[PDB]
Amino acid sequence: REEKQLEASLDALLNQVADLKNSLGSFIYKLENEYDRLTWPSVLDSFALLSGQLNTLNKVLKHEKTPLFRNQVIIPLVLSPDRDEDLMRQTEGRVPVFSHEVVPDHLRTKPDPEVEEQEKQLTTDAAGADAAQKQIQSLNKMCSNLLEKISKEERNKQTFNPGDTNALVAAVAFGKGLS
Amino acid sequence: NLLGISWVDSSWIPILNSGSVLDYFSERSNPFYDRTCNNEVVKMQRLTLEHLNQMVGIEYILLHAQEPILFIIRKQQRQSPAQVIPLADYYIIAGVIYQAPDLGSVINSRVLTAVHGIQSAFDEAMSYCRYHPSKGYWWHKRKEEPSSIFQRQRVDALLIDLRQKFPPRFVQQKS
Amino acid sequence: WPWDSVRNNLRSALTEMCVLYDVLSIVRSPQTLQLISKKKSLAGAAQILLKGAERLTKSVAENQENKLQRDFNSELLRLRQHWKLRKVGDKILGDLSYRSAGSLFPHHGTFEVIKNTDIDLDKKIPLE
Amino acid sequence: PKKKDVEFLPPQLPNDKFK
Amino acid sequence: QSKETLLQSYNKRLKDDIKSIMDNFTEIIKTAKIEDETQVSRATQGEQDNYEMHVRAANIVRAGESLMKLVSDLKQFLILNDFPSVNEAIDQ
Repeated sequence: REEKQLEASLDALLNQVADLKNSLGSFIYKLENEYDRLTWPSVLDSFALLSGQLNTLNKVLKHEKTPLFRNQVIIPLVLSPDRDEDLMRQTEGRVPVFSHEVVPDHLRTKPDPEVEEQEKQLTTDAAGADAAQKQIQSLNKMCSNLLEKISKEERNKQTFNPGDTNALVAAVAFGKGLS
Repeated sequence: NLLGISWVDSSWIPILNSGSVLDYFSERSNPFYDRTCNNEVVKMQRLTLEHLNQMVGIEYILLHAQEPILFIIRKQQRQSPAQVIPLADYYIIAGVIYQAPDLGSVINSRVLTAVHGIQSAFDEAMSYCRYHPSKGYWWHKRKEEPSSIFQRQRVDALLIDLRQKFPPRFVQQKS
Repeated sequence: WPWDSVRNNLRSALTEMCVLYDVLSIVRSPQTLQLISKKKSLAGAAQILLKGAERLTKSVAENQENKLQRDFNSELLRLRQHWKLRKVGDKILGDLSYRSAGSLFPHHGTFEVIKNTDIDLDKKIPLE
Repeated sequence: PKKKDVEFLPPQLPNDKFK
Repeated sequence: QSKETLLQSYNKRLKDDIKSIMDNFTEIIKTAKIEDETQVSRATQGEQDNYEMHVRAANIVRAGESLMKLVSDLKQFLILNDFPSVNEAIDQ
């Protein structure tokens, strides 16, 4: 029921993300041969189009109609580093053939994150949470009021009178009105 | 918070048999698993298996049968059958100890990595070169100028009169 | 930073694809993180807007304080109002050829601004 | 081995003098 | 021929884009995340909701704080009127 629809939406989002990544890679490869006249606006637009479409799809499939995360448990199919010729075309991006001495520095999905621990240590060094929340709420309310006001506020003199022109044209020749 | 550990299985798991995993997890020397498990609660009276997964005991029980690598070690504690309360993952599956979450955490990690890469690219492209109100306002020869004539352009027509009187000789010898 | 950005995008795409494949295979205290995050976002937006304001209203305020050497909005209109009118073949506006009363032979004008690193330099538009 | 063809187009003197 | 129509359309589009960029910074008008309602993950999904401003907030502000002066210069150069239509004092 809902699980099948969620799986289909996840598969469609993954396919769209792969297509967008291929397009971004082709654009970046086209930005290497034509390295001259590389304006910042085009690169910025490409980065925005490559991040937004993927980030929106990722956030929509994670905070919209999702069941409780205490029943579902994470469990993979199998962990086999076997080189198969009929299984390398089913991962679409990585893990084609697993190595032997790759467990230590490849298994944490190639962890890029390095600033999380630094931010946590910096926040721990400041160890009052009532005025800040109130100010944040007030700022949010003010921004909402401003946006509502903007949305509420958001939502040819003629000089060729045909009648007078026709009247003048008639007076030019016909005596009716002229004399 | 049982996710901060970054341990792996190199020598503590010499085999992936059925009875080897229980002996490895029951005897942590030095690091094999969490020492605060129900090993003492199972060996308190005698060698049995009631306090392991049958009776009401908070123990790392095999939530599912997985002979190949390792069973799903979960802190099973429920008065009724067919129930598992998941909160973390200390098994050797995938060579990492994650929070055993759904696609949410994976998508969040992917988005974090992508945002880090995008920020790096933006920082690299920002301070490289930028345009200003004036075209090249900094610092405060003839290869595109083609002088056209088109009056005596007739010469090109005369151009096709020399190769006809005598053509050039191909060499193919770039000495 | 073409190659650097390309490698960064490739690494990000690889991480995203790995996470998506993993999800698919699996499917079948005074912290105040929000307050600190909002403060950091406000600081970043303020820094970006300050950089924009410095780029716009500080590097273009030359002729606003004192009329100095600048072809932008200070030289082209001078010669325009003084000699001819606007016209667009490509950027050719009012060539001096006495066409008003000549009636002898026509001649166009290839007039276009150019840039050069110097002091007090106009556009210097190009028989001869 | 410089060229194995017959070329006359590369000159291509433009006009860019539309009135 | 009516070429000023395309210029007016481009100017109106630039103004609309600038207005939308100036209005695109109110996506948090409905809440300020007073609680951690992230059921999937609160460390990398809920906490990073504002830490990814480079792809969410700073990704629109860059182009949004660039079109103003560019469009102004484009309008002032593409249309540099110089069309008093009488040359009032010039004949003088």
